[PDB]
Formats: sequence, C-alpha cells, structure tokens
Amino acid sequence: GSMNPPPPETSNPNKPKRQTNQLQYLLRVVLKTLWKHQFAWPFQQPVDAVKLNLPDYYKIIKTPMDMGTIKKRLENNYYWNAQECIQDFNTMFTNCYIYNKPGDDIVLMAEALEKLFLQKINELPT
Ligand SMILES: C[C@@H]1CN(S(C)(=O)=O)CCN1Cc1cc2c(=O)n(C)cc(-c3nc(Cl)cn3CC3CCOCC3)c2o1
Repeated sequence: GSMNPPPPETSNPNKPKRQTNQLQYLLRVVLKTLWKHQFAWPFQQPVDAVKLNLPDYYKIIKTPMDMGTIKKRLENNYYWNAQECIQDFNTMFTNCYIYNKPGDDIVLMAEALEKLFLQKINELPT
C-alpha cells in the first residue's frame, strides 16, 4: 500500500439502470458546469497524497471524495438517488475546508466551485 486509499467505487454492476430528472440535472447541469470552471482541476481526481507529500491528508479526511469520482458515478448510473450525489459534492467541499488553511488558494478555489454548486442546487427541479 501507500498513503493513498484505493479510489471510491464508481460502478454498481448489480443495480438497475434508472435515471431521474434530478440525476439528469446533477450530471448535465451541476457536474458539467463545475467541471469546466477554471478552478476545477484540483477537484477532478482524488487527492494524490503520495505525489503531493501530504502524509496527514487521509488521516484527517474520513471519506475521500472528488469530482472525477462523482462524474464517473453519474456516467455509470452508480447513484440510486440524487441525494447520494449531493452528499458526495458536500463531502468533497467539507474535506477541503477542514484540511486546508483558510487563506489558501485551494480554499478560494473550493469556494468559487461551492457557490456555483449551491446556486445550481437552489434550482434543482422537483
Ligand atoms: C499543495 C497544496 C498547496 N496549497 S495552496 C498554498 O493553497 O496552493 C495548500 C494545500 N496543498 C496540499 C493540497 C490540498 C489539496 C486539496 O484539498 N485538493 C482538493 C487538491 C489539491 C491538489 N490537487 C492537485 Cl492535482 C493539485 N493540488 C494543489 C492545488 C493547490 C492550489 O492551487 C491549485 C493546486 C490539494 O493539495
């Protein structure tokens, strides 16, 4: 092993494939808008604690999450419901805010993405 955990699962081979209009919105509106933002890149994959030499990251973070994982989960129809996906986004942001120093560039980047996320979730269809 290494400092890095195995990445979260991204497919569920034993569930039915079922869309919902909220899951469609989460992929086509929410994820796609965040993914293309200029500050998305540090959130597009799991934190590589080995490469970045962050021995405490996965000691502090209990539930790793990132937008690459979320994207794959949505594209693979991993989620049974939209609330599971919203929870993953929230976990990603929480991880960033509880680990990092408040003034740091990475927290400014997270905040820009989070504002966008929360605005799109305010417009989540019924
Ligand atoms: C190496 C960084 C340096 N930054 S800083 C001073 O803000 O530039 C402090 C954090 N530290 C560890 C860390 C944490 C972290 C993270 O939560 N997340 C979510 C991501 C990263 C991360 N993933 C990649 Cl890929 C690069 N980085 C570092 C960021 C940093 C901001 O500028 C964009 C690149 C990540 O790294």
